Amino acid sequence: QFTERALTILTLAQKLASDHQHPQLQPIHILAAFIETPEDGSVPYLQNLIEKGRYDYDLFKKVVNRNLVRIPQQQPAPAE
Amino acid sequence: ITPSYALGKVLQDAAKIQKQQKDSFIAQDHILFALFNDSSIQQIFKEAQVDIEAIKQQALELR
Amino acid sequence: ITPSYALGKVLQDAAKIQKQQKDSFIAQDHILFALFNDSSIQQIFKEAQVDIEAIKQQALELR
Repeated sequence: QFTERALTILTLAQKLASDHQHPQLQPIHILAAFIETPEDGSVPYLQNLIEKGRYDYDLFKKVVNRNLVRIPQQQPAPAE
Repeated sequence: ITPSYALGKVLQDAAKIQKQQKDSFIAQDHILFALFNDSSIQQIFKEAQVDIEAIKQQALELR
Repeated sequence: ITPSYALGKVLQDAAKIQKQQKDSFIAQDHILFALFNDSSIQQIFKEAQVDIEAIKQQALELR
């Protein structure tokens, strides 16, 4: 199965689907799970593969946000 | 020129909120709700204020 | 079987009241305001409750 570090991300991804009241979890929610909060040790966001790979993780977060706002619905009862 | 009819409405609505909330003086927060309700930043790059659930929870959590 | 549209709407409106009051949870009074807005007693001498702003004034007396 998954350990706690992976489960945190997975949990966040599902949470994010509900934070956006969406019926399903999409890759975008997981990418959003990767970038949750500015806690350096988070390899998914700050002390990451992205910076080492010469990319801007905040710009990527803007990309993720641009994609999150394109989620077709935020209807409460349909969520989860 | 003027405070505008638009805000005569927003601020009166803020006053209605004060009554709903049992607060004798108008809170800037109540203005934020009345204000936000009128406004709507409908850009594809939306900045429109997050709706009332997030707005209210955060308002209740103030200080 | 179901709460129907009838109570679905009432409970959803009760949530709108939370936004109005800065209440973290739906209150029984929110349910009543919403209930009062939609429900009435259909009799040959049909009656309905005073509007909810007047009712809220009464709600604010409790706690």
